[PDB]
Amino acid sequence: PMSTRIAEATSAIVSKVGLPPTASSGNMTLTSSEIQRHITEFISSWQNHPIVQVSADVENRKTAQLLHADTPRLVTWDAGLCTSFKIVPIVPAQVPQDVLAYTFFTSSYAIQSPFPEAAVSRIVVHTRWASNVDFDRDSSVIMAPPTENNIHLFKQLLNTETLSVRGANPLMFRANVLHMLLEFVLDNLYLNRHTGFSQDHTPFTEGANLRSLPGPDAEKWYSIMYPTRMGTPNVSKICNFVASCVRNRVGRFDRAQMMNGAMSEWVDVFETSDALTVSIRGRWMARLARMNINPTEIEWALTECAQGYVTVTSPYAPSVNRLMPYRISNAERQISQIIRVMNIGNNATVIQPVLQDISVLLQRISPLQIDPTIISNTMSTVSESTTQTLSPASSILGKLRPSNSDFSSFRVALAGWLYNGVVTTVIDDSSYPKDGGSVTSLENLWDFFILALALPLTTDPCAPVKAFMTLANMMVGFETIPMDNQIYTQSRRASAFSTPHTWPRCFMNIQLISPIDAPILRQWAEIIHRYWPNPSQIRYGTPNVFGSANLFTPPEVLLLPIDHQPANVTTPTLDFTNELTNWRARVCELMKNLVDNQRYQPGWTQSLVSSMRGTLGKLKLIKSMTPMYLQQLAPVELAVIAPMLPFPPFQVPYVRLDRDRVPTMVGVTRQSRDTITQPALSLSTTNTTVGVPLALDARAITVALLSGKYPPDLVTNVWYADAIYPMYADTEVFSNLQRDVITCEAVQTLVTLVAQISETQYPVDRYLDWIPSLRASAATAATFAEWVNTSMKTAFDLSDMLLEPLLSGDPRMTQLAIQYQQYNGRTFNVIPEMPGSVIADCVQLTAEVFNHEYNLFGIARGDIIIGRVQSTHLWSPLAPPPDLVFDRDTPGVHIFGRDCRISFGMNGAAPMIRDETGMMVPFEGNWIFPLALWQMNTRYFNQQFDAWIKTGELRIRIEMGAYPYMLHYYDPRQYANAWNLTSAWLEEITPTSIPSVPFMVPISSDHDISSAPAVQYIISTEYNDRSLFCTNSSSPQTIAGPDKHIPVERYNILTNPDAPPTQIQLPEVVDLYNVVTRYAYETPPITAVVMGVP
Amino acid sequence: VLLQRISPLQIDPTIISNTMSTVLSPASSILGKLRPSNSDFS
Repeated sequence: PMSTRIAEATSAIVSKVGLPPTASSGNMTLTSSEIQRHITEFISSWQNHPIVQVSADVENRKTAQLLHADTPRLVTWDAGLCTSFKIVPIVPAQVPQDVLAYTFFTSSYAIQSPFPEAAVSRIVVHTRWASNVDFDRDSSVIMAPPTENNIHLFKQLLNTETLSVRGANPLMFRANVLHMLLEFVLDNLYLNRHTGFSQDHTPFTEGANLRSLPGPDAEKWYSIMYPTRMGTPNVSKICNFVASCVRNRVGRFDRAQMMNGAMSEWVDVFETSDALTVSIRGRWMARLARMNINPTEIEWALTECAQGYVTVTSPYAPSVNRLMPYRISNAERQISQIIRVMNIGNNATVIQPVLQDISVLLQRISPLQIDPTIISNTMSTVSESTTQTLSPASSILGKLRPSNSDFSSFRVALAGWLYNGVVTTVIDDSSYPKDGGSVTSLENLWDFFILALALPLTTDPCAPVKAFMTLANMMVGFETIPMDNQIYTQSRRASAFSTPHTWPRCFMNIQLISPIDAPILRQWAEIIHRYWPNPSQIRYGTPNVFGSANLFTPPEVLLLPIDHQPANVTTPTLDFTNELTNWRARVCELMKNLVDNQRYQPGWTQSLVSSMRGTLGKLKLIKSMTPMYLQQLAPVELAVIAPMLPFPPFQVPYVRLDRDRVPTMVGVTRQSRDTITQPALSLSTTNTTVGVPLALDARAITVALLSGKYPPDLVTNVWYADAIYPMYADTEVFSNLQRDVITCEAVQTLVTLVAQISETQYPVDRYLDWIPSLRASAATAATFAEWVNTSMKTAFDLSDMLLEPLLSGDPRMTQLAIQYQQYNGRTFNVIPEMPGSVIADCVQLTAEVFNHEYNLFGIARGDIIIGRVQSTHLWSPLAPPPDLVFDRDTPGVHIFGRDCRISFGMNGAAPMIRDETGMMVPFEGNWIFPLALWQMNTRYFNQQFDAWIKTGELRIRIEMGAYPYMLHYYDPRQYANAWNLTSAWLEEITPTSIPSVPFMVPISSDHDISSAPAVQYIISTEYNDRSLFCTNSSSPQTIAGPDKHIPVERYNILTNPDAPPTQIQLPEVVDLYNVVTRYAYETPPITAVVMGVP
Repeated sequence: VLLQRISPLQIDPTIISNTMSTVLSPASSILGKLRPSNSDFS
């Protein structure tokens, strides 16, 4: 096809290293090879262009992220009831039973119940099971009922080698649980929404205002939301619990009606909820409310940013309580700037598109335009004789045409002022003469003019020495100066003097250059010393709202290589009082004095000297407005553009010829070394240099300086007010700030979570130490960090990359700091302070609550005991009697774990296993085993212990610390044996996985029953029946089996009239019913409130 | 061969390429010299 044909042709036409050369590697017609050689020369000349060498048509994977970063979704609304724990019925209740009537139950009357009536009902975890959000976070935590297994939620992160459907490695339980809690917190990040109310017409409540959930089938939620609304006709447990509550806490009880005929700003409602998620959403709301701004401050920020050229208006009336979360702090801005600088290091192909975009913006906003016809006219009006064999006017006109005809090397040069910390715009090699030079040659003389007039625009800290070295390179043999050493002689290429250490002493101490032997070089040195441009500042930006992400410099301040003198008039016109015109005039005068030298004038003819003098005079008296623009209009445009920009200015101080404050290196850090534990000491040796050199063409810059004029009839304020308005309306400045906030929160939560499984230097409080964990290493930390990053991206829905620059290294011990060092060894550093992080705080809070309510998540703290217990009693295995539990502090108990040997018993002797104390004991008694001991010797232990556990007198307490459990409910009236399950578990134990522990639990029944023998083997040690909610709720009593009424300790604000409504005893128990605030704020776009007055 | 089979250390040259996030420059000459594509580390 045509695409590949074009590609092949282009490759064939176009396509045809640093190492020293080695000896190993008249009548001209027209010929194919003769054409080919010209084609090769042409294509090589094109390829050796500095702009072409770095130009690209499509952006790479990181320039797009740097320029157009995906905006995250901060504000989201939940319209349903906020909770995470639901009540599920495990076993159905016997509604038709012998000793009762079927009319006793309320279930026979189709009466709605806030709690599911059943023989046994437990409580599980289900994030957003009654929620009606608009944007759905893919993160979620779903727990199956404990009768069904849940092992698939604990084998996600690092269980890639289990080779079992129901197995999981115990050592990664902490790593999986931390990720589970992180997913819980990330899912429960929503703002409660006010939806609507309706006063009930029924006498159940005292005319309270109920709340209506959206959706078509909302009939069901009116019973779940208000437990104390149903009738109480029965002595059942549900009605007994309901009748003991307080009647006057249902629905709305506090509103804020700021405006008539408008939605209430916020309301407070009594409804079924979850204390943990209510607290989490309250913290999230507080974090967002700390970030709010109003239209008045938005107007002030926009006006100060625009410098008053374009106006802004804001309304003056009562508000509607809108959300503008855009304001952020300064530490977050500095951290984001550090990360942005870090991800761009020594590339030179990622920062160039930013410079191109800024140059395009400058070209679109600026009133100056480049017009090279002024030079053509002023050189056509030159007086010279025809008989001469070379003409300075034609020579300079031919030389002053840029290669590849591009003039984009001047706006980019201006845009490079904003970034001198990372980009050092230098003059390309091809601009310098091919081999030194010679003042006897007019073409080289013009090249020197171009180079000397174009050098001051660059940001290279070595242009002052490079210009002098260019002139010295030209004037060799004709005129000599003392150099430093034998390597950097007077003949060394001027482009090779880019290091401050290479500055010759004759350039500093001009007394070395003898005036009677090198007057021209002496004069050039004095001119460079006295007339180089002076730096200044512009004071851009608005720190009130946008912050100030400008480090190494005081806030709201931008530096400029050339000085700024503002203009007191709005109708400018040509004048020559400024550094650029002075520089041009002094260069022309120096050339004239060089021509008038008594050692040089006799070499030239009479007419050519006059022609050169006239050309120099016209060049010095040319009418160019570029110096005036650069002096007094360019800083204004730069300060206008700088604030709203996808990459804020990153600058280092400028120094004029003083090579004692020249910044040699600048570097960032991400990690710390060894035991240093202190950035102020780490940063000196744990940093990587950041920066690139960029090449430009001097001819284009010289043309731009020499030729540029304003429109014939312009007024500056009107022109800028026309050109600036469209830009200000776009307002993408606001979006970035949000991404910076989430980036800072992400890095802080990353370090906080890594501190849980690894050893770090930050002070971190840990709660999950009782859950077993492995010896974490760099690979484990990296994998955990990658999982955290993936979760925190799939939440907030970001397709770009975040925390990759920090995770490229070792994520165990991280830090953010920066450093730049002067030539004289002085070092300045910036170590931003770590701000707060609501996400990390909520994760820590969730871990704290999990420490007390692990049973809610299916984890059972403790360890199991294996031993035959044959009895007809009805106690539950998760609440065993104390007389069966033994531990290390019990007399007559053998403890194993260090080393194990089995001595087979011959001639009827009994086999013995060596206790770690040294003694050996038979296969009977009370033992203690670490889990790893059985895991490492599964097959050997099962063969020699099951035959004694099942029937003998062997009891083993396997120490775990944490384990998931699975429940089996049997019928007390009939026989039941658990040996099959208790042996399947032991068989399926593997050196790298253990299946869920099975627990055989009876079923409670109100009517008395006849019991049957029950044999069970595995029991727990400490209490684990916390997920149990109620037994025989529909029935009014429970006689046989484990029982408990509805937990009073949960519904505190109903069973305790004295307690205030807004109390949470959260770190121990969960209220499951508490007051929750419903907001009705609205979030409009900026331009819908803040206008611009075109 | 036996030591390679036993040793838990596995070698992937992608670490160097990821660390030197490039898109002659010194950051590219070194990456072209260490040749992070050959998997023969005998």
